[PDB]
Amino acid sequence: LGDVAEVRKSFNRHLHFTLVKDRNVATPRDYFFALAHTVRDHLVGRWIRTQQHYYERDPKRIYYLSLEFYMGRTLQNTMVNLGLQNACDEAIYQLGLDLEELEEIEEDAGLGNGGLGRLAACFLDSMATLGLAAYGYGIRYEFGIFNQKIVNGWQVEEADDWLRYGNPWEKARPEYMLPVHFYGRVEHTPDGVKWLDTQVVLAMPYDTPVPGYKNNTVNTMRLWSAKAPNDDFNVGDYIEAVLDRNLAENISRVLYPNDFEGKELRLKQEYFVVAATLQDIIRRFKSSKFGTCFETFPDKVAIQLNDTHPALSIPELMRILVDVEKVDWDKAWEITKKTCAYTNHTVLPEALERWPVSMFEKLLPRHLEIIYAINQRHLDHVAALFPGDVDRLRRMSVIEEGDCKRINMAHLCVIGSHAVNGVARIHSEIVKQSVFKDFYELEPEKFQNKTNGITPRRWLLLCNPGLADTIVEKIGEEFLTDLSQLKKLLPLVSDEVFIRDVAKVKQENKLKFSAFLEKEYKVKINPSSMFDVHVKRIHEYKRQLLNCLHVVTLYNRIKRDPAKAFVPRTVMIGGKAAPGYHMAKLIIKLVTSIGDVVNHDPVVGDRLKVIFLENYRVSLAEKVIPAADLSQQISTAGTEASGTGNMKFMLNGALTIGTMDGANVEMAEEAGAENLFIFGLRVEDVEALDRKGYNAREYYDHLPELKQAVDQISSGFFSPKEPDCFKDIVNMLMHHDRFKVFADYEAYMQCQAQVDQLYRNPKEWTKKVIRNIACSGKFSSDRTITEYAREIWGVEPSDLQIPPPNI
Amino acid sequence: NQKIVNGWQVEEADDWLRYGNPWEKARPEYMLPVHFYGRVEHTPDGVKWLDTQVVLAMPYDTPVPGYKNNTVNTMRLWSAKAPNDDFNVGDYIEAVLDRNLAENISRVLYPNDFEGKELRLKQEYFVVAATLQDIIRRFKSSKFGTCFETFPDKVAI
Amino acid sequence: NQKIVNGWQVEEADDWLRYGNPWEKARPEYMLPVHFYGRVEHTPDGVKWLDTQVVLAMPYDTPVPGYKNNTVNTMRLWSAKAPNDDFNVGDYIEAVLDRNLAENISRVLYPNDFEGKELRLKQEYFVVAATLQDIIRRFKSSKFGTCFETFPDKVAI
Ligand SMILES: *Cc1c(COP(=O)(O)O)cnc(C)c1O
Repeated sequence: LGDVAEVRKSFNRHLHFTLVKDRNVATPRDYFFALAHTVRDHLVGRWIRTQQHYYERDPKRIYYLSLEFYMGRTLQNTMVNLGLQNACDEAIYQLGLDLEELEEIEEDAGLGNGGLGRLAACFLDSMATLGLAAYGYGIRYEFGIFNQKIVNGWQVEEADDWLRYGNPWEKARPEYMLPVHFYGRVEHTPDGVKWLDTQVVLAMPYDTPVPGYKNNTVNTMRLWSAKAPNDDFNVGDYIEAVLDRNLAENISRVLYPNDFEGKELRLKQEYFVVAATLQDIIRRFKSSKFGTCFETFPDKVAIQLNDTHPALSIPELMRILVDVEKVDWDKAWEITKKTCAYTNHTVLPEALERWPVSMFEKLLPRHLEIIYAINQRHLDHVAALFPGDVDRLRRMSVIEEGDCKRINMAHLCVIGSHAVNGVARIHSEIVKQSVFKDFYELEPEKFQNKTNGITPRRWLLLCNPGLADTIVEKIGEEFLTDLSQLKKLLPLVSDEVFIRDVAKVKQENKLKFSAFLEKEYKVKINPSSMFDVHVKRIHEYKRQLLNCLHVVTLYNRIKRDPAKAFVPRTVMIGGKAAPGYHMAKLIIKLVTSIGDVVNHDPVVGDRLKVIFLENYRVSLAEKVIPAADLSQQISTAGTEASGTGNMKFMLNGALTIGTMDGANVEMAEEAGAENLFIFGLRVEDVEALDRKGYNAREYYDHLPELKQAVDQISSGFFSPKEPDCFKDIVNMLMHHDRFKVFADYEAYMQCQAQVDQLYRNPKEWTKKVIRNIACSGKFSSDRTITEYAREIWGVEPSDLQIPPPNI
Repeated sequence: NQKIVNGWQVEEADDWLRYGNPWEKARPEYMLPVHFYGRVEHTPDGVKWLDTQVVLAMPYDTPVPGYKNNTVNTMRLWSAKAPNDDFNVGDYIEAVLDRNLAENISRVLYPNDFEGKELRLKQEYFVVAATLQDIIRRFKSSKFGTCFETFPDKVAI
Repeated sequence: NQKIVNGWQVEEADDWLRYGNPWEKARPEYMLPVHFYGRVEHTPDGVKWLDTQVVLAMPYDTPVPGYKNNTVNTMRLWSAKAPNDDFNVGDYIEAVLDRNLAENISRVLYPNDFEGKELRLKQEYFVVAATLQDIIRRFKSSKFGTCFETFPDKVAI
């Protein structure tokens, strides 16, 4: 190949001219950078051409606004979307280096946190693959959230210094910087409303390429860094300036800060992305090749609000249009509603974001005025349609009364958007009928569903090339951009060759992940054991404790009859606890405490191993998901909207043990519920238990295997040196357990036995797996994005065709 | 001071010393130092606590009268004050803040502030150190005063 | 930058790095610590300088080309940066100020600020300590390296 020679020549060129190093002084990190630059150069040609193409053809632009972008690592994705993986592997080998070693030096982008952020990243990959003129907008968080470390079995938060050595992917655009205004006061003058005496924070943009899979599109993620404007002063004025500089820069410091007016910092962050972004969208709109003029704005601009975090987009668009662009209020409002769309990710109305009005009086006095005007006009309309309905007016109002007046940002999003969607079929029904019941009665057509999805490139082609090839051999390459083509795998459940091939891939993946496990955690991993994986946020509603009780029950069962034939398990539990969440940190400690007992018991041996997977991130998900046999998706029914981890396990050859909630429902409906290990209380059963009243004591008293497990946890069997360590866990499970852990224990145990009986038969296990994989095509973010594009954005995929670039 | 506004509790500041307290007598002459931070050094002449920040404990005495007897006892309450005074811009701000953090030791009861827990610990030590130095000073300043063997017979804490 | 406004000199800030310097290469990997303040302790294992504040010296290298020869030498210029990271309200403000006072070591040439004289001394030490640690590191990291006896033959300052 001439390709292998080009990468080799480009790597050395970057090493000498970009890094200003030679092979004697270079570190592995320098080698990662040299390669990352080599690979980025292949994107640049397409990136320039793509932006030249959108300027020429002026397509409708999609703006995806999120406070989270859980991007992971970029080197591998970039290499695969450009087809250069094989050429780089060989070039790096010939250079005396190891591609996978270099891949491990890259930092996980500290730009996301959980589901909401990964959803944004999958979306961006799909929008680029579908040829949409899409731009991701967010904050360039300098220190991510935190890297989880486990010290003495407890979680410790370490700072995520991911930009320490620089990010090779991003380009700084200091020339496209915009001012963000805070505080000040508002004056009504004859020339229009003026927002005066404001503090100014500068928004500095950094652009990152978002490549399309096997097309020529390379889109942009534009992330803003907070910087103070520089400069008279007395001693006090000098200290005021240094502090304002620091408070400016900590807007883009960490994701979801705590600090207790660190809530004011969250509001500042929200406005900082909104104002930065909207000024950029408008500037792009009026700077079009060949440009009263704002009437075409809803035809050239869609703004998607990923949760209520970017909710200020509504009154800020109203502000720029009316106070700067001199557009008439009514016209600006009809423009606002048509440009904005809102996606909700939560169930029950109390999770929805609220801000005190007093906080708005101080930080954003002009936006408060606009919000008040939007609300009044909205309630006049409601009063016209439903005369004398006084309680309807209070329910539908964006401003709520209580111990202080508050602004319901969700209500503001509903009123200022043309479309409102939930993230799964039943969640979207709850969004309609319960969360925004009154809004649904007034405008049913506004409310929609956009079932979540995952990208088939990262969550298959990247993390599981072995499985990807085995599917490619049988049904060709077209499924990678049209994942519903995996249904052609259905007849292959009879094929003895395919079954032994899918099983071989899984075991290869299991062996590669065992090697990571033994090296890092120092536990002897059984290769023939079943990989039982539960990876998500440590939270009571997610019920890692339910999984803990199962593990203790199994430990006790091996101890009672050590001669008995037992299905071997490697139980992996991972996830980050919120720093101030006392119960979740107790739970992490329980898992490691259980593991200490289980993994060091000589009677137990190679039958049961328990590991807490430290620092669950995007990059680690890509190692563990392809190696999983069983996926635990065991949240209490009625708590989960969707879930995307569910989808990742289904595509990578794992069977699912779960409740009938969130994504599991649509996964059952796609593959048939018999191919999934559904158990426990149904949404309606949970409600019926609340009518009876949950008495967890009755369960503990009349379930012997559970009583033994809880007593061990309580008495200090898993914590000999500090026997009251889990007192608050036990106290919660018996008296305050809102998530009904005991109520689902029996059903969960019985269900795990059915899992054990299926794993005992390798062929029928893998047959059920093939049925899962073949019916997962629906859960492609391509499908989700095509849905958003046609039913919300009014754009057609592949209507823009970027041609091969010029160097 | 609790206020009820629109049926809810509002916390208003208790400015009870605004106009002065007629009952109490300031004893600035019986002030004692309270030490914080620093480091500890084991020397041949005994253990030494060095490089400490110092907060001053200023005593105010209030009479506690006995019912139909002639006894009037003392309540001795300590106010936190920073010692006064070279400096660069940063050293000046450090001093102003330490002055404020000193004085907020005796600002409010059970403060919240989340290292306002550190402020509770400071408050606890401030009363302990102030008081114990005063108890000892009183003990050795007795009319006609190895010598500490009688301490448990002359002092109950 | 001198500006003449109404016939008088006005001092305008020289924002020369605003858009970046294309000539220089950042070497964050060759950063060295600079120590300030602290105290000194004579121990049996030698003199120790303890409880110091640390400012980081980040090197930036600029090429210095020879005329019609193949030599391109180095100008190595140090930027002051504070080390990053528990804290109460006062400790937080102390940290933000020390961060600012660290970074203003490499802000302007010949600053005025009147303990801006202390800032000049800090600047002087910052270049000295940064540089001498770099000179020594280069000396002992030579291809094939009591050992300091050749130092005056391999080093002129
Ligand atoms: C896909 C993914 C998630 C989402 O998991 P859910 O529990 O399904 O919300 C979270 N974290 C990481 C690292 C992921 O890759």
